[PDB]
Formats: sequence, C-alpha cells, structure tokens
Amino acid sequence: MKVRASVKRICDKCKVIRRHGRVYVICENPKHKQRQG
Amino acid sequence: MKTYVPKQVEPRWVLIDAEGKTLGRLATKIATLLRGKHRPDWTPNVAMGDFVVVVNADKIRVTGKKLEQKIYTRYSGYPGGLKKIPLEKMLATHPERVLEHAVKGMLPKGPLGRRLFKRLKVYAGPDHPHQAQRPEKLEV
Amino acid sequence: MKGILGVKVGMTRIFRDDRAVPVTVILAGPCPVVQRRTPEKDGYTAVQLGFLPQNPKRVNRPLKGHFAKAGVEPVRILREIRDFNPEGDTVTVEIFKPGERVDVTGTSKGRGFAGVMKRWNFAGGPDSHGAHKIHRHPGSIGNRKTPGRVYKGKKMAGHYGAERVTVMNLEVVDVIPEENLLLVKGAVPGPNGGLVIVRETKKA
Amino acid sequence: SRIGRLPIPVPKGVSVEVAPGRVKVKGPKGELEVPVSPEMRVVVEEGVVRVERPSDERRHKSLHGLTRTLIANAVKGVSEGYSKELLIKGIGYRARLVGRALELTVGFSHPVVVEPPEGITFEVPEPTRVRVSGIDKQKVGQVAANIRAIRKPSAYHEKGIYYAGEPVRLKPGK
Amino acid sequence: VDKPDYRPRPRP
RNA sequence: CGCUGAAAGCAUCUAAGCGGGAAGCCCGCCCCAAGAUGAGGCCUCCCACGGCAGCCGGUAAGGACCCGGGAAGACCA
RNA sequence: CGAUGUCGGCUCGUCGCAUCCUGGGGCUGAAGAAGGUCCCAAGGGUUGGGCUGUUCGCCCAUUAAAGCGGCACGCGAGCUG
RNA sequence: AAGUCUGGGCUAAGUGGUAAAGGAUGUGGCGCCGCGAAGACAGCCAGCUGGUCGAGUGGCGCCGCGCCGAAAAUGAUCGGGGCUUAAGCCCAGCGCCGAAGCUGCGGGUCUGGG
Ligand SMILES: [Mg+2]
Ligand SMILES: [Mg+2]
Ligand SMILES: [Mg+2]
Ligand SMILES: [Mg+2]
Ligand SMILES: [Mg+2]
Ligand SMILES: [Mg+2]
Ligand SMILES: [Mg+2]
Ligand SMILES: [Mg+2]
Ligand SMILES: [Mg+2]
Ligand SMILES: [Mg+2]
Ligand SMILES: [Mg+2]
Ligand SMILES: [Mg+2]
Ligand SMILES: [Mg+2]
Ligand SMILES: [Mg+2]
Ligand SMILES: [Mg+2]
Ligand SMILES: [Mg+2]
Ligand SMILES: [Mg+2]
Ligand SMILES: [Mg+2]
Ligand SMILES: [Mg+2]
Ligand SMILES: [Mg+2]
Ligand SMILES: [Mg+2]
Ligand SMILES: [Mg+2]
Ligand SMILES: [Mg+2]
Ligand SMILES: [Mg+2]
Ligand SMILES: [Mg+2]
Ligand SMILES: [Mg+2]
Ligand SMILES: [Mg+2]
Ligand SMILES: [Mg+2]
Ligand SMILES: [Mg+2]
Ligand SMILES: [Mg+2]
Ligand SMILES: [Mg+2]
Ligand SMILES: [Mg+2]
Ligand SMILES: [Mg+2]
Ligand SMILES: [Mg+2]
Ligand SMILES: [Mg+2]
Ligand SMILES: [Mg+2]
Ligand SMILES: [Mg+2]
Ligand SMILES: [Mg+2]
Ligand SMILES: [Mg+2]
Ligand SMILES: [Mg+2]
Ligand SMILES: [Mg+2]
Ligand SMILES: [Mg+2]
Ligand SMILES: [Mg+2]
Ligand SMILES: [Mg+2]
Ligand SMILES: [Mg+2]
Ligand SMILES: [Mg+2]
Ligand SMILES: [Mg+2]
Ligand SMILES: [Mg+2]
Ligand SMILES: [Mg+2]
Ligand SMILES: [Mg+2]
Ligand SMILES: [Mg+2]
Ligand SMILES: [Mg+2]
Ligand SMILES: [Mg+2]
Ligand SMILES: [Mg+2]
Ligand SMILES: [Mg+2]
Ligand SMILES: [Mg+2]
Ligand SMILES: [Mg+2]
Ligand SMILES: [Mg+2]
Ligand SMILES: [Mg+2]
Ligand SMILES: [Mg+2]
Ligand SMILES: [Mg+2]
Ligand SMILES: [Mg+2]
Ligand SMILES: [Mg+2]
Ligand SMILES: [Mg+2]
Ligand SMILES: [Mg+2]
Ligand SMILES: [Mg+2]
Ligand SMILES: [Mg+2]
Ligand SMILES: [Mg+2]
Ligand SMILES: [Mg+2]
Ligand SMILES: [Mg+2]
Ligand SMILES: [Mg+2]
Ligand SMILES: [Mg+2]
Ligand SMILES: [Mg+2]
Ligand SMILES: [Mg+2]
Ligand SMILES: [Mg+2]
Ligand SMILES: [Mg+2]
Ligand SMILES: [Mg+2]
Ligand SMILES: [Mg+2]
Ligand SMILES: [Mg+2]
Ligand SMILES: [Mg+2]
Ligand SMILES: [Mg+2]
Ligand SMILES: [Mg+2]
Ligand SMILES: [Mg+2]
Ligand SMILES: [Mg+2]
Ligand SMILES: [Mg+2]
Ligand SMILES: [Mg+2]
Ligand SMILES: [Mg+2]
Ligand SMILES: [Mg+2]
Ligand SMILES: [Mg+2]
Ligand SMILES: [Mg+2]
Ligand SMILES: [Mg+2]
Ligand SMILES: [Mg+2]
Ligand SMILES: [Mg+2]
Ligand SMILES: [Mg+2]
Ligand SMILES: [Mg+2]
Ligand SMILES: [Mg+2]
Ligand SMILES: [Mg+2]
Ligand SMILES: [Mg+2]
Ligand SMILES: [Mg+2]
Ligand SMILES: [Mg+2]
Ligand SMILES: [Mg+2]
Ligand SMILES: [Mg+2]
Ligand SMILES: [Mg+2]
Ligand SMILES: [Mg+2]
Ligand SMILES: [Mg+2]
Ligand SMILES: [Mg+2]
Ligand SMILES: [Mg+2]
Ligand SMILES: [Mg+2]
Ligand SMILES: [Mg+2]
Ligand SMILES: [Mg+2]
Ligand SMILES: [Mg+2]
Ligand SMILES: [Mg+2]
Ligand SMILES: [Mg+2]
Ligand SMILES: [Mg+2]
Ligand SMILES: [Mg+2]
Ligand SMILES: [Mg+2]
Ligand SMILES: [Mg+2]
Ligand SMILES: [Mg+2]
Ligand SMILES: [Mg+2]
Ligand SMILES: [Mg+2]
Ligand SMILES: [Mg+2]
Ligand SMILES: [Mg+2]
Ligand SMILES: [Mg+2]
Ligand SMILES: [Mg+2]
Ligand SMILES: [Mg+2]
Ligand SMILES: [Mg+2]
Ligand SMILES: [Mg+2]
Ligand SMILES: [Zn+2]
Repeated sequence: MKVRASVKRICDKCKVIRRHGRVYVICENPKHKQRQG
Repeated sequence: MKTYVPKQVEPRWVLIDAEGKTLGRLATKIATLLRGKHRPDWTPNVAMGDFVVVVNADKIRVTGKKLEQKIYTRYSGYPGGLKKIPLEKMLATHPERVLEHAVKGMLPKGPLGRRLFKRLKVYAGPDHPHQAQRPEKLEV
Repeated sequence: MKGILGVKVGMTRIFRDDRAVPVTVILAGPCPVVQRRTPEKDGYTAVQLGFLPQNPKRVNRPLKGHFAKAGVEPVRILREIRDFNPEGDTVTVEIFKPGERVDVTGTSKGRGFAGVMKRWNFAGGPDSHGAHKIHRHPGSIGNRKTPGRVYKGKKMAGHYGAERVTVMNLEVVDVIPEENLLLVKGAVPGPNGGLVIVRETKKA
Repeated sequence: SRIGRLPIPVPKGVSVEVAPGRVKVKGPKGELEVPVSPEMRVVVEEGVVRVERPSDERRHKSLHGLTRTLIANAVKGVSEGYSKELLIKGIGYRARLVGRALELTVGFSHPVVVEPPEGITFEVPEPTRVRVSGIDKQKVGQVAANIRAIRKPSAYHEKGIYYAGEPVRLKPGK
Repeated sequence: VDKPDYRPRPRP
C-alpha cells in the first residue's frame, strides 16, 4: 500500500473509490494500491 | 414593599420516561425542574425545586455518531491516569451515569448545586423504588 | 473455587525422586462452615469458615449468637472463601490432593518504617567520591517549575510489609489428613504461627 | 440502467409475506427473513415481487437496487439454493469429510477441521473439490471465503485453496 | 552543552 | 483483509447489513478501597430506664482505661 | 540583576512518538531464509566495558534491540564538582 | 438574564470547535459540449463495426458546504454540559435580555442666567 497526500490513478485499470471517510485507489496491479494520508 | 420570599413548602415529586428522548434536550428540562425555575416563587438561594425521578434511562437517545465518538473522561491524579470511556460502553456498563453526567453539568457549581443534583433519582429500567412518594407523571 | 483457612507452621525440604524439594508445612484443617452467603440473601456466593477453637470465656454475646445459630463451637477466626460451596458442614485438607496447584494468601512480615533502598530496591548513593550524607537517599523526586509537584504514587520511604500478599500456583507436594497438614512447595507469606488462606489456583 | 425497479420473478411456489421493515421468503429449501428499509415499499404482485422508492434522491436510489437484490437473492435461495466450489491445488494437499465437518490437509504441521454452521452443508467429491452449499447467499459466500483463507493461493506456485473459476496468475521465481 | 556561567560560585 | 451490495444493468469491504484482525484497548490476575457524605450489604447481641429530634442521671450489649507481651511498631495504631 | 545557581555525571523518574526491539499489516526487483520500504501500535524492554570533564563521538564484547526527543538543554533547600 | 421564536436553504464532518500546496465518483446547485429509438453507455454473443437490451450516457468548467493532506511531549475539553430539518452555516424577519450609556424620582457642588 502507498500512503500519500496525492493519490492518483496510475493505469487505465486503476479505480478511485472512497471507503470509510478515506480516498483509496484499488487496482488489479498490487503496486497501484493507494491510500490517502 | 419588599420582594416576596417563600417559607418552606412541600417539594413536588416527578416522574419522567427518558425512553426515546434526546440526551441533552431532556437534561435541560430536568435541570430547570431541579432549580425550581418553573415555579413563580423561585428563589436562587434555597432548594425549592422538584424531586425528579427518571426511568428507562438506558433507552436515552442520541444523534450523530456520538455512540462511539462521545468520550467520558476520568483523571485519577496518578501519572497516566486519564481514563477514556465511550458513550456506547457507558450505556453497556453504567447506563444511568449517561443521563446523570448530563444533568450534573447543567446545574450550578457550588454547595446548593450539589444538593439539587441529589434530588435527581435516575433509573435504568421501567421501575423505580419511590412509589412511596407517588410522583406525578410529567410529559416533557 | 475451593479454599481453607490454616496457619503457617514452618519450612523443610523433603525428598521425592532423588530431588530435594523445599516445602512449607501448613496446618489447614479443620474448618466448620458457620454461614453461607447466598445470592438471594447476600447477593453473592461464598462460605464463612471458622478456624481454631476458642475459650468461651473470651467470646462475647453478639459473637456467641452467631456461632450458635450455626450450631458451631466458638472459634478464634472467621473468614470467607468466595464462590466455594462445600457439600459438607466441615472443610478439611482432603479437598486438596497432591499435584494440585494452589494460591496461598498470608500477611507479609512487617519491616516497619523502611527506607527507600529496602522498600523499593533503590540504588541509593555512592559510598565515596564525595558522597555527602546521601548514601541511602532517594535522589531527585521531581522536575522543576513544570509540573512543580510530586506524582501521586511516588515511591518513597514508609511502612513496608505486614500487608496482604498472595503467592500463586504453588504445588501441593503431599497432604497428611490425619494431622491436618498441607505440604506446599516453595515459600509462603508471613511468619510461623501466621494465619494463611489456601485456595485452588487461578492459573491454568 | 436500473436494478430496483426491475421486477422479481417468484417461482411456483414460494411465498413472500411483507412486514414493516422486513420480508419473509419461504420456499422448498427453507425460510429466511430479509430486513428492508422502512422507507422502501415492497409490493406483492402476481408471481412477482416489486420494490418501489419514495423519491429520486441519492439515499433512496441507493437503497432501491439493494432492496430488490436482497429479496431476489432470498427468492433464489429458498428455491434453487446457493453454492460455491473450491479447488484444492498442490501436491500433498487434499480435503475430506468427517461427519458434517470438513478436514483440510493443506501443508501445515496439522490438519484444519472446519465445522459447518447452521444452514451450511459440506461436500467432497474428489479429494480436491469442496462444495459449500446453503440457502443464504451471503452466508455461503462467507464460509467459502473462510475455507479459502486457510491457505490462500500462493503467488509463485499453483498451490493452495482456490475458488472455482479463479484464474491462476503467478510471478516468476528467481 | 557547555555554555558559560552567568552566576558566580557562591562565596562566604 | 474480506462476505453480501447498490447509487453507477458492470465494478465496488459500505452507502443497508455481516465477518476476520495487534505485545496495544475493556474485562480477567494481584493489592488498596463505603469520607463511594451516593457514607452500601448480611449475621449476631442490647433494649422497651428514672428526672423536667432538648437536658441531666444510672445502665444494657459492648468499648476504653491499666497491666503481661508481640516476626505489630518511631509515638499512635 | 533589594540573585530565576549556571555544563557533565549520579540518583529518581515521567511524558511524547517522527518506533530501536517485541506484536500486527500492505507493497517488494517478496522462491525459501533473510532484507528493503511504508502503515498500525507507546504495553514492556532498550546490556557491560576502553578513551575524553565531556554531552556527543569513536572503539571492544555482546544483544530481540543497543531509539530520538520534552520535562527551567527534568532533577545542586537531592549528591557530585 | 432573554426564543428550545418564524420562514427558505446547505452541511453529516461533532465540520462547526485552529493551517498550506496539492489530491479525491463527498454533497448540493449552475454551465458547456460528445453520443444515442438510423438503438448510445453497461452487461452478455462476434470482429473501432456487428447482434437483444430499451434508455439515457460520457467528458470539460464554475458556485456553495464539507473530506484528506494534519506528528510533541503533566489530564482532558467548543468556557463547560451538551447540540445534528441544530443549540452548526447562509439569507430574511418579529420579540425579548442586556452597562455605572439614556430616562424617571430625590439629593449635593461648582458655573451661568434670573
Ligand atoms: Mg507510502
Ligand atoms: Mg502521484
Ligand atoms: Mg490515466
Ligand atoms: Mg472499519
Ligand atoms: Mg478493480
Ligand atoms: Mg426530550
Ligand atoms: Mg432531538
Ligand atoms: Mg419544564
Ligand atoms: Mg433520535
Ligand atoms: Mg451514534
Ligand atoms: Mg496507568
Ligand atoms: Mg503504566
Ligand atoms: Mg498522556
Ligand atoms: Mg495501568
Ligand atoms: Mg486510569
Ligand atoms: Mg462562580
Ligand atoms: Mg513422598
Ligand atoms: Mg453468586
Ligand atoms: Mg456472586
Ligand atoms: Mg458459582
Ligand atoms: Mg486474612
Ligand atoms: Mg537501616
Ligand atoms: Mg535495609
Ligand atoms: Mg523489596
Ligand atoms: Mg549506582
Ligand atoms: Mg551501594
Ligand atoms: Mg564535599
Ligand atoms: Mg562537607
Ligand atoms: Mg559519609
Ligand atoms: Mg532545585
Ligand atoms: Mg502545577
Ligand atoms: Mg502496618
Ligand atoms: Mg503484594
Ligand atoms: Mg482473592
Ligand atoms: Mg509453572
Ligand atoms: Mg512451575
Ligand atoms: Mg431506470
Ligand atoms: Mg473470497
Ligand atoms: Mg470470485
Ligand atoms: Mg525471472
Ligand atoms: Mg554560602
Ligand atoms: Mg476482491
Ligand atoms: Mg461480490
Ligand atoms: Mg450485481
Ligand atoms: Mg455500513
Ligand atoms: Mg453515510
Ligand atoms: Mg468487524
Ligand atoms: Mg476471512
Ligand atoms: Mg507477551
Ligand atoms: Mg480487602
Ligand atoms: Mg467498608
Ligand atoms: Mg459505612
Ligand atoms: Mg469494605
Ligand atoms: Mg461523588
Ligand atoms: Mg444515607
Ligand atoms: Mg456500614
Ligand atoms: Mg457475622
Ligand atoms: Mg432495661
Ligand atoms: Mg418525665
Ligand atoms: Mg459491664
Ligand atoms: Mg499494650
Ligand atoms: Mg515488627
Ligand atoms: Mg509497646
Ligand atoms: Mg506516648
Ligand atoms: Mg539577573
Ligand atoms: Mg535572595
Ligand atoms: Mg527576589
Ligand atoms: Mg559516568
Ligand atoms: Mg547519587
Ligand atoms: Mg557519580
Ligand atoms: Mg554509579
Ligand atoms: Mg514529567
Ligand atoms: Mg521512559
Ligand atoms: Mg527521558
Ligand atoms: Mg519518518
Ligand atoms: Mg540504532
Ligand atoms: Mg514485525
Ligand atoms: Mg516491527
Ligand atoms: Mg514489511
Ligand atoms: Mg518471505
Ligand atoms: Mg530475492
Ligand atoms: Mg503474503
Ligand atoms: Mg531469494
Ligand atoms: Mg518510501
Ligand atoms: Mg526509514
Ligand atoms: Mg519515514
Ligand atoms: Mg504512527
Ligand atoms: Mg511502547
Ligand atoms: Mg504512556
Ligand atoms: Mg520512553
Ligand atoms: Mg556503558
Ligand atoms: Mg585502565
Ligand atoms: Mg566511560
Ligand atoms: Mg564519553
Ligand atoms: Mg551527533
Ligand atoms: Mg567529541
Ligand atoms: Mg575520531
Ligand atoms: Mg530480526
Ligand atoms: Mg553503549
Ligand atoms: Mg542511533
Ligand atoms: Mg531518552
Ligand atoms: Mg530535555
Ligand atoms: Mg534549551
Ligand atoms: Mg540541566
Ligand atoms: Mg541532558
Ligand atoms: Mg535545578
Ligand atoms: Mg550544591
Ligand atoms: Mg550540577
Ligand atoms: Mg529551590
Ligand atoms: Mg536525595
Ligand atoms: Mg425551533
Ligand atoms: Mg473526518
Ligand atoms: Mg467539534
Ligand atoms: Mg475539531
Ligand atoms: Mg485548499
Ligand atoms: Mg481530476
Ligand atoms: Mg455533484
Ligand atoms: Mg464540488
Ligand atoms: Mg453494447
Ligand atoms: Mg481530521
Ligand atoms: Mg498517530
Ligand atoms: Mg498536544
Ligand atoms: Mg431553519
Ligand atoms: Mg450619567
Ligand atoms: Mg436631578
Ligand atoms: Mg464647573
Ligand atoms: Mg445671581
Ligand atoms: Zn492500476
């Protein structure tokens, strides 16, 4: 998981979801998984 | 003429079903009743309020996410002795304290203020031991 | 949960499988139940046990009353065991078989006014290199203007010992029912002649 | 573009009783209650159940599709019922039944014995296939995930507990 | 860290 | 980290709901503790005194004083 | 400035967490073992020596680890000097 | 001490009640194009075209209010309790409370006019 102030889509298959008051970015590629913070 | 000051009268007893009422908005009225500020002969330097019996305090109700976010706090005087207790848990363990803390913070500080708090009888569960006083059902 | 009153009698080692095993001998039996605490009456469950026979010349009327309502000889010591309800009217050492692990409570030896070194295992001061009358003193006890006070709980000199102490999970090495002895492996709070409580262990 | 207003076929013959905030779906395989938002109104038509929302704002739209599917899944549950299949891949790895219970031998120093909760039935055809079956779709799915959790698919080898229809994507070893 | 005295050592 | 699942026919651990998950948090262990003036509870004992929620006087059950001591202790306890 | 005693050590702690270890995680150019990197976590723990007044630092031998800070650069009506 | 006052609206963070670049399918309200009953977007059956689904769908910008970014040392807290169609925020009202200011009544002293 990456934890950043700037979470962005990295590849066309990335997906910005919002869960529990937090912006995540989940994806098929494990490297792309992000959490804001 | 000098302002009327009442001699000691028989204090009224009162019953309130806390069930489904919003914690704070009920506490306020209980406090007023405790101060006797509903009585036209109110006097600020003696206890002449009502006695207030509250039932179903375990079913007090509350808005927002306060059930898991509202923190009750206790400092013991010892290093690291700050205890934090959530609403949810207070209800789960000592539910009457929830409403008791609320009213207490809305009564005056000082000796009289402590005496008024004493006339507040609060119970979890529909019943109360004070049928002896036969307290008047109040809708609030 | 089960328990018994008793007095600490002394220490020895016995031999068991080519091993020396340190033991404390305890005289536990026999303890008559003189009251039972019940949820409908007392709100909790326990047994008030009596221990050691007393000269009726020394037992007063409110005390006599209590004993008689239980049909019991005047006893010197009255003490409860919680969540213990023996089928009998009398509790003896036989409720403990060897191999069981037990919890022993007694009154620790009193050191009276104890310095900070004995009490709290402080380091004290140097005995040379300029040390000035501080060889057994406790050092600093605080900070400065912030917080400008001393913590509740600050370890300081003061009375030490003569307090309730429980040591836990002691082995029952043997039991001699004909003499009301219990043999427990290791050390037990307090002096010989000291009253001790023996309960089945709370450890697992 | 819509789930909540798409009607729910009810097979002959399962019954759908409607109470405030819940619906009871009884059928050939058993019964199960579905809690429903007191804001949504579920309707009992002929051979069909429908769900209607009281406005077109966000919260009501969000409950709508949810409520419809909750009931649709309940319906299929008591008629066809649900199941999920688990493939066990890896050499020493195998599974077997012991009474109602399922015993995984999946490479630990011990075997794992999964007890089935109420409404759940275990099956072992081959020693390498397991079927978790029941009328509660969320419950079956749960237990299935549970079984899989015991020994997830390795990332390097085609070894472990797999979902049927789960693709074996692996990364190279040194 | 070594900083300089601001106050002398106390004399009789 | 998931199950079920819309808004968004797909997808989504979440918006309804439900699981898993730390030496950490609550209980559990040990010790203090009803001055907890919110001063609690049980067992047992005394008792229905003479004089004009008060006073004085003798008692009850009980306590203290004094004394012999004490792995209790600075005195006190 | 009609006085707020000043570095270092000792003794005694206590808090923070930007976590040295231990516990729990995600990603890894993660085969295993062992690392990296980020997240959660402050409950406990965080050794003995040589040199220097030293704080610090370097070195020896270990270790799960040999954490960084605040408390008048914590603490001289507590000692040292 | 005086409104749990009235009417319209936003906010779900206890935001209100302590901060920045910057990041975001948070929410509400404007605006602009792209596409589509010559059948679009999604799903399922093929090769950016096809087929049944039968509707809406995708991108850009602006406005309000919120979210993250947000770690520090004794015990916490918006002054406290407590507050969620509000006891928060925006717009518009009526009424009250509130000072040794203003008024009423009485008194003093100086100054000025009688
Ligand atoms: Mg990161
Ligand atoms: Mg970036
Ligand atoms: Mg892109
Ligand atoms: Mg969560
Ligand atoms: Mg995805
Ligand atoms: Mg109310
Ligand atoms: Mg309300
Ligand atoms: Mg009222
Ligand atoms: Mg409510
Ligand atoms: Mg809540
Ligand atoms: Mg503590
Ligand atoms: Mg501690
Ligand atoms: Mg703290
Ligand atoms: Mg503690
Ligand atoms: Mg505490
Ligand atoms: Mg005041
Ligand atoms: Mg033997
Ligand atoms: Mg009981
Ligand atoms: Mg009990
Ligand atoms: Mg029991
Ligand atoms: Mg004892
Ligand atoms: Mg000495
Ligand atoms: Mg000593
Ligand atoms: Mg000691
Ligand atoms: Mg030393
Ligand atoms: Mg020494
Ligand atoms: Mg000297
Ligand atoms: Mg000298
Ligand atoms: Mg000396
Ligand atoms: Mg000082
Ligand atoms: Mg202070
Ligand atoms: Mg003592
Ligand atoms: Mg102890
Ligand atoms: Mg005990
Ligand atoms: Mg052992
Ligand atoms: Mg052992
Ligand atoms: Mg539609
Ligand atoms: Mg799964
Ligand atoms: Mg799947
Ligand atoms: Mg390769
Ligand atoms: Mg001098
Ligand atoms: Mg998944
Ligand atoms: Mg799914
Ligand atoms: Mg679906
Ligand atoms: Mg939810
Ligand atoms: Mg929500
Ligand atoms: Mg959970
Ligand atoms: Mg799981
Ligand atoms: Mg441990
Ligand atoms: Mg005790
Ligand atoms: Mg007591
Ligand atoms: Mg008492
Ligand atoms: Mg007690
Ligand atoms: Mg109190
Ligand atoms: Mg009383
Ligand atoms: Mg008492
Ligand atoms: Mg008794
Ligand atoms: Mg008499
Ligand atoms: Mg008389
Ligand atoms: Mg007498
Ligand atoms: Mg004596
Ligand atoms: Mg002694
Ligand atoms: Mg003596
Ligand atoms: Mg004396
Ligand atoms: Mg000066
Ligand atoms: Mg001076
Ligand atoms: Mg001065
Ligand atoms: Mg040194
Ligand atoms: Mg020293
Ligand atoms: Mg030294
Ligand atoms: Mg030393
Ligand atoms: Mg401190
Ligand atoms: Mg520390
Ligand atoms: Mg420190
Ligand atoms: Mg860092
Ligand atoms: Mg290091
Ligand atoms: Mg680790
Ligand atoms: Mg770690
Ligand atoms: Mg890692
Ligand atoms: Mg590895
Ligand atoms: Mg490698
Ligand atoms: Mg892994
Ligand atoms: Mg390798
Ligand atoms: Mg990095
Ligand atoms: Mg780093
Ligand atoms: Mg870092
Ligand atoms: Mg952290
Ligand atoms: Mg820690
Ligand atoms: Mg701490
Ligand atoms: Mg520390
Ligand atoms: Mg050293
Ligand atoms: Mg040398
Ligand atoms: Mg050295
Ligand atoms: Mg050095
Ligand atoms: Mg350095
Ligand atoms: Mg140097
Ligand atoms: Mg060098
Ligand atoms: Mg290691
Ligand atoms: Mg070192
Ligand atoms: Mg270092
Ligand atoms: Mg340090
Ligand atoms: Mg410092
Ligand atoms: Mg400084
Ligand atoms: Mg200093
Ligand atoms: Mg220092
Ligand atoms: Mg100082
Ligand atoms: Mg000095
Ligand atoms: Mg010094
Ligand atoms: Mg001083
Ligand atoms: Mg000292
Ligand atoms: Mg209103
Ligand atoms: Mg937030
Ligand atoms: Mg707030
Ligand atoms: Mg805030
Ligand atoms: Mg900004
Ligand atoms: Mg963008
Ligand atoms: Mg929007
Ligand atoms: Mg916006
Ligand atoms: Mg299509
Ligand atoms: Mg925040
Ligand atoms: Mg933090
Ligand atoms: Mg702070
Ligand atoms: Mg309004
Ligand atoms: Mg004036
Ligand atoms: Mg005038
Ligand atoms: Mg003048
Ligand atoms: Mg004139
Ligand atoms: Zn991606």
